[PDB]
Amino acid sequence: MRYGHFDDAAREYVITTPHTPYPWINYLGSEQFFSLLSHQAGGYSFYRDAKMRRLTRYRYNNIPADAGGRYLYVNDGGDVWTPSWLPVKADLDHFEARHGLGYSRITGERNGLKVETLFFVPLGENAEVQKVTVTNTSDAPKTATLFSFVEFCLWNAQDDQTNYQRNLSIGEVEVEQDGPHGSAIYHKTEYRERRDHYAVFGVNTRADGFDTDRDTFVGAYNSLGEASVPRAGKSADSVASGWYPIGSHSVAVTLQPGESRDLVYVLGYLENPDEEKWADDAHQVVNKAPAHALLGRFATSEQVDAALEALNSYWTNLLSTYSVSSTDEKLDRMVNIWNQYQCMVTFNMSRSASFFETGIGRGMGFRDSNQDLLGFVHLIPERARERIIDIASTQFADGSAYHQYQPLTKRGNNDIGSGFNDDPLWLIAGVAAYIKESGDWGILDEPVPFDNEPGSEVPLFEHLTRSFQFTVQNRGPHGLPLIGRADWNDCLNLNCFSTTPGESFQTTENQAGGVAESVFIAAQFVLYGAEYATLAERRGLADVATEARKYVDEVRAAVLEHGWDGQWFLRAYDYYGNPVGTDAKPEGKIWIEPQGFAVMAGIGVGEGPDDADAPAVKALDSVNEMLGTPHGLVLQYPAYTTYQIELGEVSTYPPGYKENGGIFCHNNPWVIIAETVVGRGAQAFDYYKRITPAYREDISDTHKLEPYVYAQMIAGKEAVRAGEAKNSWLTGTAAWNFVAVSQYLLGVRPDYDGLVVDPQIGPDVPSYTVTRVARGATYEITVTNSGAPGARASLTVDGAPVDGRTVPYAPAGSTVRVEVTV
Amino acid sequence: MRYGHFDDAAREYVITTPHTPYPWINYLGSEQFFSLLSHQAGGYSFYRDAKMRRLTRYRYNNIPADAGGRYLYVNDGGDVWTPSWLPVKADLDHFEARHGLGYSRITGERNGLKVETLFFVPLGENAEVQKVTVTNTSDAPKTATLFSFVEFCLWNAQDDQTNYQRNLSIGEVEVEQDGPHGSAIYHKTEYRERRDHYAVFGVNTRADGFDTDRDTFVGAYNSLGEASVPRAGKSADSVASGWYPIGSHSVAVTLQPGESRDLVYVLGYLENPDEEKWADDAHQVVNKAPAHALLGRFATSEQVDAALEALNSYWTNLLSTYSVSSTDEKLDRMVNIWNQYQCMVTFNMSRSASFFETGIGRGMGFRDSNQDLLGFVHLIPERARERIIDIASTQFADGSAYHQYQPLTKRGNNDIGSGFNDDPLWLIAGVAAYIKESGDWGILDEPVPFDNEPGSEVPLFEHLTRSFQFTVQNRGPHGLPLIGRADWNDCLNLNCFSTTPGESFQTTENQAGGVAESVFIAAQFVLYGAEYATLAERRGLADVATEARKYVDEVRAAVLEHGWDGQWFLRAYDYYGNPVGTDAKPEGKIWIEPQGFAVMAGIGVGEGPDDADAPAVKALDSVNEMLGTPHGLVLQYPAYTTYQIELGEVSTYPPGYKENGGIFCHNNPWVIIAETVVGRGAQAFDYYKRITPAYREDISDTHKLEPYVYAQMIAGKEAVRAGEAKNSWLTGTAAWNFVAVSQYLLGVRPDYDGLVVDPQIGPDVPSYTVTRVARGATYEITVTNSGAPGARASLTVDGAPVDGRTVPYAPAGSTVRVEVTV
Ligand SMILES: OC[C@H]1O[C@@H](O)[C@H](O)[C@@H](O)[C@@H]1O
Ligand SMILES: OC[C@H]1O[C@@H](O)[C@H](O)[C@@H](O)[C@@H]1O
Ligand SMILES: OC[C@H]1NC[C@H](O)[C@@H](O)[C@@H]1O
Ligand SMILES: OC[C@H]1NC[C@H](O)[C@@H](O)[C@@H]1O
Repeated sequence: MRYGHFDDAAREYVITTPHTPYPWINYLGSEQFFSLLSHQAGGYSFYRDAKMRRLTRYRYNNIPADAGGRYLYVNDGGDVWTPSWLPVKADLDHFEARHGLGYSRITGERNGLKVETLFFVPLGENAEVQKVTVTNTSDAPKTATLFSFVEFCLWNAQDDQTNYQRNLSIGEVEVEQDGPHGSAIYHKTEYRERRDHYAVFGVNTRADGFDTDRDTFVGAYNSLGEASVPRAGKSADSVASGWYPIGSHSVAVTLQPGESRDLVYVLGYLENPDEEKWADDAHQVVNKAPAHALLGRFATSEQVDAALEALNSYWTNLLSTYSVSSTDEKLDRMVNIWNQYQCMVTFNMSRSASFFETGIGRGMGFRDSNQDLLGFVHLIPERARERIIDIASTQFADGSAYHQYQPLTKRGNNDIGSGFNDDPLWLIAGVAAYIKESGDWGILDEPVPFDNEPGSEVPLFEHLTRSFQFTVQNRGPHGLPLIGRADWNDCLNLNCFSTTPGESFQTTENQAGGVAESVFIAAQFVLYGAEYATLAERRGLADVATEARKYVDEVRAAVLEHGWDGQWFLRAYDYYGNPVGTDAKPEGKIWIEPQGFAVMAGIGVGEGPDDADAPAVKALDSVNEMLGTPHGLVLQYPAYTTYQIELGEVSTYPPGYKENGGIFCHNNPWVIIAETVVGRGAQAFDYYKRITPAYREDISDTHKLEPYVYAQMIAGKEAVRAGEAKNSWLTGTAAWNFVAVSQYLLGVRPDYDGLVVDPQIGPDVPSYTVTRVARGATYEITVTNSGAPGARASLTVDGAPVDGRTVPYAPAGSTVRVEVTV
Repeated sequence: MRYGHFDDAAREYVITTPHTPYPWINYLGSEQFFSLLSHQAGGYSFYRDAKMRRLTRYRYNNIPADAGGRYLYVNDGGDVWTPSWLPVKADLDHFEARHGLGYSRITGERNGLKVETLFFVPLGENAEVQKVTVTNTSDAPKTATLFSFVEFCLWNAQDDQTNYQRNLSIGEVEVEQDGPHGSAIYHKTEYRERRDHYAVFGVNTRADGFDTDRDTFVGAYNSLGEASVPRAGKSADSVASGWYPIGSHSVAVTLQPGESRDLVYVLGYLENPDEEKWADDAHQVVNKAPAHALLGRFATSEQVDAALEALNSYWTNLLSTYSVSSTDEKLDRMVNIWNQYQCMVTFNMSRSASFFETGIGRGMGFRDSNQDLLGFVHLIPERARERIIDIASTQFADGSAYHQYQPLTKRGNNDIGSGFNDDPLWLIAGVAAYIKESGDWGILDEPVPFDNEPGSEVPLFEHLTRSFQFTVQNRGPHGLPLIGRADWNDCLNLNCFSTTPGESFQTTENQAGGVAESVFIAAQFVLYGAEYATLAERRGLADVATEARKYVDEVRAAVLEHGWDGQWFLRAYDYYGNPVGTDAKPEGKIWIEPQGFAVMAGIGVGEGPDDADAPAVKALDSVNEMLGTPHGLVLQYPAYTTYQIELGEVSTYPPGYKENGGIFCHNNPWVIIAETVVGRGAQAFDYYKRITPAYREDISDTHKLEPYVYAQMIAGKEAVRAGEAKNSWLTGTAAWNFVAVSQYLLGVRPDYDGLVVDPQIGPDVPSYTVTRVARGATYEITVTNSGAPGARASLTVDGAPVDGRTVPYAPAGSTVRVEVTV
């Protein structure tokens, strides 16, 4: 039922068994170098780009899962074991993995020898550091040999897995047994030609021996768990020539009773200017200057400790912007630690690389990285700022955009499709969230190219004009926006009609013509068009702003007139003008996306929570009856049981999975916020709980996946695996639940001209205090909360009552005490 | 060392240990459905296309190599083992694997139970059949449980290994324990949607139980060697929902001493008409009729035995066209069995799918499948006719062509680049060989589209015109052919200048302009331009033929005037117009390709073998001294030790591998042929022996790969791994060495109007007889061969002498007796 427990004071999740339901990972690094690290040391690392600069190899869908990562074989008297458990799977007297913020510790103990490894990526460094502590826990002296192991990737991860006819002949290493700080191995494939970068794997000691060739170290016919070298007790000292390069060092250790030793291993990513690639005039020997420097920065324990403390200080400081103290310690741990930590990861990774996303085809999604901003702008505004410029530079002059860009190059590509008509409006979403947060109006003036074209620069604001005008000029017969390839739901392809197997719905060519419309984009246009009009007003553009609110008006009125089914919002009109998401159809009656997003947009809001005549209220009640489950809200009901050619990808999933009846968690917080907008705090918070890691920890054997982060997808009611998650970690659910909980449930949300304090969470959290730093000042917000249905807040500020729920921004350096009664 | 032996009478290679240096595979099937089967039962199967219809999953670069395939776990009173040895690796009393023609047989014995499995793909079937015979070889009764196992792939092999974020939720199966002939499992992923196909895995008996979920069968934390289910002794009857579908049946047997039992397993690929996909109106249950009909065609051992006998008769028939009886049993087994079998494999596979080619990026290559025709035309000429039509249909109107086509759709693509200028001329090579073989002049009238455009058809001959004109109208400043992206050598990229890492030289954009020319294409053009001339004269195209010979003469003169270095032929002019492959540069002084091919074209051939002044002789002596290793001839010398930006991919390989000083065996037969042209039989035969599998069997530990088929590359003298092969099976070396030995060494080659008999093999083959069927007549050719340098045959035919070396074709039905004196 549980496989570990949170450690709130340490900011760690503690895994107390190797035998979890699935591999459970951490991400190390927050800047430009990243590692996937499972609780069994499986995973890999990459610089900037998981497809293009992957340092170490990892196999998806391996048998068993996650047999492959950073291993340390201990040979004690002929007995070989690994403290990560896998691959050898020797009985351990004690095992524990601690996943922390930017680091993890994995401990195994066997027959009087305890081996603990601290893994992290140091701030400022493109390296993964491991600090090993071997301890004699027996009453007698003890000796052992330790064999380190890492398997290299040949940089291009797609090439590495497919192009052996070339790549088995190109692997190249160097060995440096007597370096300045210890022993090192260089992985230097293709440095001969166009690469200016190599990898290093070294230790802060003169190793007894080494191995660079996988086949020699593992042995023929053997798995990682039977590697010949550790069993033999002595390195072969292999020098790779093609095949499969690895990094491994042997170190002999001797320990008195109770005595320990630290060893420091470093996996690094090094570059040289072209001028300085080589150490020799013949150009055969890599220039090792930067690696000697890197290894010198991690030559001692003290230096590792000092970096782990700077990393802890960096996390303390990131988490100082938004905190809560409440009566619900699960709510608290989510808000203060886990949900913000995940937001940092998604900002960096988008949907690119996890234990489910393979870090090949997906780079940095236009819609996804825009939505990640919403959860990230409060953490490091300046990096959010630059991300906005990078994303907007992949937009086209007509307002549409590349659906994603390649992280190394910042260039758009069509590798997972083009012409998704929801994409343009998300850019407004992210900019609005950024300006509300930081107040940096001058970003609107930043010159930004179209599709990276030298000389095409216009102000960022003009880019938002192109997004807005894209929708206004791409409406169909009902005044709703044309959907194109798909909207937010990638599997709703109304211009597709595909009969050909094995061509991606995402990528396959679309039919010209038709009248296919999205009720979802309409709700999105209403929400974010209003935001754009506001941006325009601030810029003194009264002509532009006026026209804009008119269009918003026309589209709102189109949603009530032509997008309302009777008890919920319509989903779409197909190519031929048929309604999708109507009670008139047998399957796919109600789809969740327009319900939450329409009501978020104020569409169909009546007199209050108990205004039973109001579309918003009918919509949400229907969401509740027809879509709700103990695990969250399923995307549509009922799921499709046969292929519907005119809807594209959606009906191709078996019922209850992904977009065909799955709980697609990213869209539940839309419903959450909808319910707070309508004044049903209690129900809003209920939905929050159903999908939130801290609340699902007690059902770990059912969720299966990491119990400390949101997943993309939980199997829905119509699936035999109801409650089982897939695709953990990399989901917009993280940014969107942070919004929901922080800004609409706890109620604290930056606006243009003040801080909105508008609790709506219902009776299960009767008091809390939020600490929010906003525009240089600190708001202490003490909330006493009846939870009464429909009841909203009154504020007194610094001893004096104020009107409404917006506290105008105090000057930098202030502390403002706001007293809240709901 | 050796790890087995040839069995000529059985036409098998006999592997006597599991512990080979590398997995050794056979190919099953010769029609539309194929299996890669290793001596450990490893590999996978596909229908028509390895990328788009892969039935079963295989992991390239697994640890260990080749742990996944068709396994049969035996649980004998709790002991679990596999007769394939992998994956359980339990100690076997006896092991043997026999690779034969379209079948293999693998036998494993442990603790009084012998388990023999016969694998093949039957004629006219899309299925892999296994016949399993279990024998009690002990002196006491036995009870054992047999668990079969295969792991499905989700059809699209690329999506399977990269698109988990979708595909983990789409896997579906149906289980039929009580079918008409036994138990069956249906793998039907995506049948719900666009696929009209599904796989079956069945046994000819009612199974005790089954399994369809991989995780349940294998167990958490377990590899395939530690599978839980067989260890537990009973199936878990698991029914997959997503994740990893498998096919598995359990069958308990009880055997008295010396008793045996047969079991027939079938892995079938089935299709239904769209109107007939579903058993039920609700469209939920697959229509099983064709799967029931398939299982019924293999419900008995008798039915298997008959099919295997028909497969034998089919091969005996294929091999009845060319054979030799000589004093060299190594030569004979290559000419009679192995090289012809290989030629059928290359005709079918091109270069897409092997244990090195991943069946992903590569489909059927234009140059590749054209050149394969040279060694396949005599086997099944009607299939070569169709193949020529399929190829020519991927050609553009300007005469240039798509570099390869998708096996499933027959439509060309640029996935591995475009604008390889040697491509167009290979079309003529293929048609010339085919017509010489068959005399089917009518093929030149076949209407053939460009780029498959309906309505674009012109006669085949007209395609050849376009090929010929392409080269005429693409010459540089020396009158030598413009190189384009590359010629035959994919890595000689003169229009490239890439400094961006990670980007394929094959697909990356090229510079317009410069003056880069290829001596190889020049030689190629002289050789095949001449055939083109001949075909135009015979179509009655006098002026065209005259014009064609004029062009050939210019290009021949240009080779001698501008493509000559002094002691060898030049390789090329670079973008700047500088010579490539000259003694004036320090690396890449001499390249093999234009040496073999210019001399085959007759360029610089003098008065005889002893004329030291003929450029052909000098060229070939330079190739001997500079390129010769005891493992074959390296591509160029010295190999490049630094990246040469003007040359492309070539210098990106470490010295001695692939195109940078590897023995690229495909170009070795060109030198073999060349040598026979100058009358140096002994040396030509020497070169043939150096790379030929039967002669390298005695160095199996050095070669490492299959000792019965040619490999693409043998590491060169500048490699640390000198003599170790990579990329076995799929190589043009098969067809080119067949051409060399059958036609130039042994000397029996079809021409347009008679059969040329021109032995040039030197004194190691003093006497031999060739039985050649050509144009429905059998030629019995008896050769007394002095092997004396430059000595050339004279003939008598049916007791009467004739002039020169061409025997006019006798009419169908006759036996012609040719007595040959050299
Ligand atoms: O695309 C196929 C080509 O790839 C190159 O990288 C290899 O060196 C060539 O041997 C091969 O012909
Ligand atoms: O290309 C990415 C898209 O792939 C589809 O196969 C999935 O159903 C979507 O969830 C995903 O957004
Ligand atoms: O289709 C829904 C959803 N699939 C998952 C994708 O990452 C996201 O971009 C998309 O909005
Ligand atoms: O580059 C030489 C050679 N490499 C291997 C390819 O399959 C072939 O088409 C090419 O000619």
